Amino acid sequence: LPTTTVSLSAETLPDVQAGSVVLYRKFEVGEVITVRPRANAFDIDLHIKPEYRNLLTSNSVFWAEGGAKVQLNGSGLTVQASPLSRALKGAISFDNLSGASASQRKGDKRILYASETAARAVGGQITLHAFDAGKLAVGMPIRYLGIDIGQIQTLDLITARNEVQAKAVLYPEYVQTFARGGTRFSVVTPQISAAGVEHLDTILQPYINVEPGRGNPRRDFELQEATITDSRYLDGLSIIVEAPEAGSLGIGTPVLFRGLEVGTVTGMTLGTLSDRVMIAMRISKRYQHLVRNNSVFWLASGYSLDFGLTGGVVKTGTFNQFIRGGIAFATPPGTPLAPKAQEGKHFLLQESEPKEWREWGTALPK
Amino acid sequence: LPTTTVSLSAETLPDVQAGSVVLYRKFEVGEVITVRPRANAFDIDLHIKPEYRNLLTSNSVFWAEGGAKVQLNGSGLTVQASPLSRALKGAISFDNLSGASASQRKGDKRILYASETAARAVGGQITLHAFDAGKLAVGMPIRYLGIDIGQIQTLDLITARNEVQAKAVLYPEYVQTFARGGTRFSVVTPQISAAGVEHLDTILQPYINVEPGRGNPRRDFELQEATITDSRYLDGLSIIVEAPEAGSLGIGTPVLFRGLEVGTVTGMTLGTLSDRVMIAMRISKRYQHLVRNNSVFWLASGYSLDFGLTGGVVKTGTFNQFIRGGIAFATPPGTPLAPKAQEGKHFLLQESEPKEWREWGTALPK
Repeated sequence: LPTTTVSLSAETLPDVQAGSVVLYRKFEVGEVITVRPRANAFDIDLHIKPEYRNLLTSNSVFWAEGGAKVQLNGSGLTVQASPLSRALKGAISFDNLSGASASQRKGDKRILYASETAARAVGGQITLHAFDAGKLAVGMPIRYLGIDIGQIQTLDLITARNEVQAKAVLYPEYVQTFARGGTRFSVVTPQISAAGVEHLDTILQPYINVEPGRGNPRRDFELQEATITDSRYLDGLSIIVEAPEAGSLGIGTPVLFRGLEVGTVTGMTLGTLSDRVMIAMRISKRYQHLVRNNSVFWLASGYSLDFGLTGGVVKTGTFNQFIRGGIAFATPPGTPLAPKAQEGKHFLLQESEPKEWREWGTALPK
Repeated sequence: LPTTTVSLSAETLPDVQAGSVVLYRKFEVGEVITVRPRANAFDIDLHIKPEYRNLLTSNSVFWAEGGAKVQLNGSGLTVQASPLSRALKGAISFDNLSGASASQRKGDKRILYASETAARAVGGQITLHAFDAGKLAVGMPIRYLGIDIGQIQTLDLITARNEVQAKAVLYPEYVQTFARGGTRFSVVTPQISAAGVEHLDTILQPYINVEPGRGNPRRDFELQEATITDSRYLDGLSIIVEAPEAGSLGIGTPVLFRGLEVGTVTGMTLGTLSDRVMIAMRISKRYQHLVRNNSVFWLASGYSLDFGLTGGVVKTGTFNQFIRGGIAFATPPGTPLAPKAQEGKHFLLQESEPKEWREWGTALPK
């Protein structure tokens, strides 16, 4: 009987027997010897060949792969039964991960995770409180600008507090950047309507989008409904326009200057005294020089058709403001240009769309 | 010929035969001896090894394994055939469930369930009365906030009472929270329209949504058409507005304050004297302090175009109130603020949309 190089441990051993092949992520380097239950878990004894024992380091993670799989995707039809023992008794893969052996490996032994993802789920652990786990799933990736930052580990249903606590994890090189005071998460869902489709990849692979923030390390967040997808306006002038009613505005609605997209709406609070919606926006740092201290903001949301007694021409356009209610810019004329707007600046939505706007032509140098 | 440890019983024999391995939830602890029918039910005799005969307790459920594991995710079709040494041999599995063996595994013998899920279906049994079983199916999950609470077990067609009695089951940890006076169930269906899609995961995997309630143990409910999906507004102020006509309102239409969703509409009854539709609402516990005792509610449903004599501008916006007719708040100004509204409070839908609302600016501290 071969000597046990390493001994794993797992409740509900994931389809492994005596004789399952142990392969270094693509290449057989050992074999499973014995499987013995102890109290309520199982000891799984591996035997790495002596000329490959160097591949087994301290920060190694093991996971089961099962038998043959016939994955069919864009890469053609890839069959995976390359060793006869994998397709007959199962397999156990392993790899060397940087950042493992932190708080889950010491004291008894390593753990044979049931899948490949569950082994990769290493790093700082956060807690995502959500109101409905219908959009969530175990192992769902957490992404920033399309790159995976971490994943969801569990989905608990707390019933006293009627919410779902989803424990996630951020990979160790992102736990410092994210997991700060003001980061926000939200499940990206497909958007199929008459006015176009987007996020069609989230039909079969939904993910969680993240928007970072500055502040104290939090490690305990709340899943939101929407989030700015791209970081085009992450840096840049943050300002706040006050409106007596939010209405057609939402997160991500564009902020327009002369009809070009300049910034987006990031949040719609309700103010301390609940009498004004504090619409928080982020003007791009490329157009930060346009937000002067006397700029007037107005609501370019939907169509505003004209009217005339003897004659009134009507205008339609095709603006996405009828799809996502935009906010519009203006700078009134004057030779001593008002100073640039600071960060903590509060404007007021002028519901009137100043009629002499198009003939202003205020010079705004960079 | 080994000795028979436990005798089973199953209908529609699931591809197991003499020699099939009995594995302890993944670990082989015995084998099937013989498969015989006696009157109409296949008896199936097992033989657990003597060192594992303690793992077979009173609350142990058996189920037939087998079959591939197709998995349609973002990386392809990915059919899996994890075992082969046992796949071509057949394998029934078993495990000890906390709360099993209530009134069904005792008296004659256990039952070999055709799949793993049907075996786990243990707990308190409820009866859902439906009007159309076209949306339901045996084994369909019952979810609360997305976590499975139980599942459907049967689908009977009572012809006397022209309805369908669908016996379900709630897992023993949730049979106390639900199975109360005010819980309501409803099948969640895909909604694909020009206004957008949602619940696209119910195309291949529908479920039944639950909203808990406070009341006496019921154990006998009726399936409904709509339910509040998330528990964002479960805890919170639940008030009632009276209207001469419901019309555009329905379960789930938002309750708006300055245009922000603050609550939802949870029910539309008709009242004792059938002359006033009683729209039941739930204001969130976060914005509960806004519902003052003198607040005026109005109907922000659809679009309402203007009409002017000398100069009249028409507005369209982009409101989802044209999709889900919203109800809006207002609090008239006053220095001795009226007290906060209690739970059983009855307002009146003032259809006029108070004209000077946007200039009220009532300070509502928290």
